[PDB]
Amino acid sequence: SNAMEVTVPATLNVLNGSDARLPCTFNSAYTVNHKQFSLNWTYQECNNCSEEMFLQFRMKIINLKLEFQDRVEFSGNPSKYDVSVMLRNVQPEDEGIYNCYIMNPPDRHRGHGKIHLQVLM
Repeated sequence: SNAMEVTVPATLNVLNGSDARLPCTFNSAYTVNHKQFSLNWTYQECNNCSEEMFLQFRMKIINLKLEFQDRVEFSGNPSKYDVSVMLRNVQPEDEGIYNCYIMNPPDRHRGHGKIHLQVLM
């Protein structure tokens, strides 16, 4: 009621070289209008580190192709309240914080999910 519920794993542990699905779903009393829905995914190397946007939904998916190489993919379905992303062939440098920011107009509250991705040997 006082915020948009966003469900993500607080910590996600993935083996080096495997594919990492970053799950993110949300709740809203309004359906998802692709002409107004907003999604931003950002990455940080560390807690205090600058955020780097790497994927957006604005009318459609925009993959910013950050020099992640071409390993980021969208893995969700906005109309089904799923905004997950996929990081293929995870590398040690992918360790860090992944933020999902969600707006579903006319729902007032913005959602925020935060995942700490850790890369195992």
